[PDB]
Amino acid sequence: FVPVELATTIPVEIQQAQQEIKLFNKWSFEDVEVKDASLVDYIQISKPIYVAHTAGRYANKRFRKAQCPIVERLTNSLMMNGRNNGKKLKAVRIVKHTLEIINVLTDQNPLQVVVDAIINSGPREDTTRVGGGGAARRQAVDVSPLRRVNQSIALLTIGAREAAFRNIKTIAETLAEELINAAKGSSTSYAIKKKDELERVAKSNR
Amino acid sequence: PKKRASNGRNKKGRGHVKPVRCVNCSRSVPKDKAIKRMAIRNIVEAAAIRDLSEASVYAEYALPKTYNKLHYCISCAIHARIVRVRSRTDRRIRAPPQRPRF
Amino acid sequence: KTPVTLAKVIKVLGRTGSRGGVTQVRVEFLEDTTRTIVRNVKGPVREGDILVLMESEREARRLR
Amino acid sequence: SKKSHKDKAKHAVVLDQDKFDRIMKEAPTYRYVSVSVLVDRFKLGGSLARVALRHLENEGIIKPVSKHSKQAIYTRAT
Amino acid sequence: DNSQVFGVARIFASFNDTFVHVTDLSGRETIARVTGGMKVKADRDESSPYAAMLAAQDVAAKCKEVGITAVHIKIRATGGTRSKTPGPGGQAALRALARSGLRIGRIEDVTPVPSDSTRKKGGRRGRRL
Amino acid sequence: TSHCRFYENKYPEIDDIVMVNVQQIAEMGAYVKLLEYDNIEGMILLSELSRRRIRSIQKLIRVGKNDVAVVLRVDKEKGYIDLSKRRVSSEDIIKCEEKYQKSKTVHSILRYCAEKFQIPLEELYKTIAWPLSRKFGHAYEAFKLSIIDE
RNA sequence: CUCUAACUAUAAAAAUCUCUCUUCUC
Ligand SMILES: [Mg+2]
Ligand SMILES: [Mg+2]
Ligand SMILES: [Mg+2]
Ligand SMILES: [Mg+2]
Ligand SMILES: [Mg+2]
Ligand SMILES: [Zn+2]
Repeated sequence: FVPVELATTIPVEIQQAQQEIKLFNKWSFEDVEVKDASLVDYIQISKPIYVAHTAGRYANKRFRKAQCPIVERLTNSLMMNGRNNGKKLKAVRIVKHTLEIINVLTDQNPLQVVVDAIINSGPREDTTRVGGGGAARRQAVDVSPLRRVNQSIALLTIGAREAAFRNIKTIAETLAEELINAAKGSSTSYAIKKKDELERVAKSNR
Repeated sequence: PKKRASNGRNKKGRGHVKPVRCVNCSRSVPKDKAIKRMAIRNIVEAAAIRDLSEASVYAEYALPKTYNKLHYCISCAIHARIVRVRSRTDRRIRAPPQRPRF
Repeated sequence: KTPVTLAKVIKVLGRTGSRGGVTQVRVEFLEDTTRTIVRNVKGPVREGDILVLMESEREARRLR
Repeated sequence: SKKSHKDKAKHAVVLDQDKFDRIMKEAPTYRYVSVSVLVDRFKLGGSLARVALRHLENEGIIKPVSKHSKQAIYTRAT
Repeated sequence: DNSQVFGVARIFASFNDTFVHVTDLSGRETIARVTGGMKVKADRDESSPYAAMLAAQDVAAKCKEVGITAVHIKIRATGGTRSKTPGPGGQAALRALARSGLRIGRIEDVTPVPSDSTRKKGGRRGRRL
Repeated sequence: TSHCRFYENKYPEIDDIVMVNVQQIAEMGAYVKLLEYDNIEGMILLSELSRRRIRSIQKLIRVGKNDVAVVLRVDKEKGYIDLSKRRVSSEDIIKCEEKYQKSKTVHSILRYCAEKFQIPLEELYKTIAWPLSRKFGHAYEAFKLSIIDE
């Protein structure tokens, strides 16, 4: 589509119609919408990005964490252990591989799968420590939608991590399985299982 | 030494008054050293006034109040936050704490 | 059933709890916007969020 | 120094003719092919997982979506 | 009157295990006694507002099945020589009763208050804690 | 293989006294295997664990051993159980031990039979267990009768 | 220089401690 001539020949696919910014030049941010109304404005699929890698000051003020691209937040939460703590290009590669794998299984543009899994795997009611030592219990309270996004990302990455640990499957494949299972309500997913159990426990301690 | 010229009792000319019991700890304490608080409140709080008004027959019910004079002891009164320790130059003042709201 | 309801905060009534990590807000329903509750949140909130509640009769009581 | 897992060989270290007709029969009908997916069915050791996985790029039995190292992403040819 | 079949809600809220006990106008006929401890596990959150909430929902469902559509609240504290201040649960019990469709008429407080009779429990120095 | 709960349903009933073998503990509570029934885990809340005040989790839990239990709430769509240990009376634990011992004897006998015949324990229960429990009310009493009256 | 209104509401357990004390004048 109108290949611009230059002394340096950028590939045609990189030149085709680039007013249509894609995540990895593969997935469209349009067609992706948030089903839940509570967690909108805390999932940042609205802005376009050419890479899930941006050196953004997303930890200076209080609430800029929401404005970070959701895929970028997933990448940042993947790089979580002492053995692999600063490595983020590896996290970007893992997320990219997960996105292609999710595209393979039930095409369902993988950004929508990511969003739906994050919506489903976030708890809606939690507990806090209120017991005065001798009479110590848990106490049922509600969760902030930002903390819902944070917690959903957290359990998704934890489940992928302990699925990949000393296992044949790669981290990308385990993350893709967890995301696919959390797209639906399949209890086989670890994140959705923790969500269900935590909500049940909060129900038990009204 | 005298911490209180009134001795806290507020008796001054009786010798003996009839004691009353604490509402929390049931302390047999004289009726004048039995710091009293007249709790007058609504039988339905402001949190449920709208709900009751919408779901009640007899349009514009008077919503009657509840009255109870609480006879605390003094240890509970210190602990249950009813009465507070004061400066020795502030102990002089006996007026209630300046009209909580006008 | 699944009586999941939504509630948009109109004001935040400080932060409560022995931990000091929970907050208290005044939420108003997406429906019938003249009907409000006071509710406890465990996480960062501000004027504009939409909490998800599995209850509606509950009212927040200060945690001590 | 434990003995809890009690794992068997559980892996075809060398491919066999019946296993070859297997890998070829569900060379299609596996709508996503990778090293871990191939060894998930007990029929590949894991080193020959790559061998059979690269061999299927002979007559276009499967198509590549990405060929980055450390893994592979293949879909059924349509 | 549009044939609002009436009862008396007659909530009894002590400092533990509040009671919700609806009856007809006479009061000699008892229906839907379900209490606060009827519906909670901790054996001590019987006085909690949630226990009274659940009990109120149950009595509302039962009486709505019965035919009674409006109730008369008779709030009673533990009464007698005790604290005789209304329990924490009964307030939420009344709120939940007014929530579940039932109409509300003639709220009354019927706590038994004595004429300084029958010396209180606890001894002269009372409960030391 | 050990499966096929003794009683009428794989999922439990309401307020049925249960019979636990604890496996691990998380922060929220203890997920415990149920040995009275087939295999399904139960959740014992921390606040609903001990008669005394909670001070030592591992002193009372005793990971790897069996104990008494009571069921409070059940889930009849996918399988979940809420359990308590504080609310067990002084006398009920005796009937719990005797029921455990008799049910475990029956389980061991029929597992021996299944291991000898290499047929799933569920099929052998299909042919032996619950028609016997329907006839006599207890498979062990009927076993004693079969010892006496064939 | 003129006025009488709003309201709540927690109590788990925590015993004990050995030396040795030393000037202020222009
Ligand atoms: Mg190193
Ligand atoms: Mg003194
Ligand atoms: Mg005084
Ligand atoms: Mg005189
Ligand atoms: Mg004291
Ligand atoms: Zn007192």
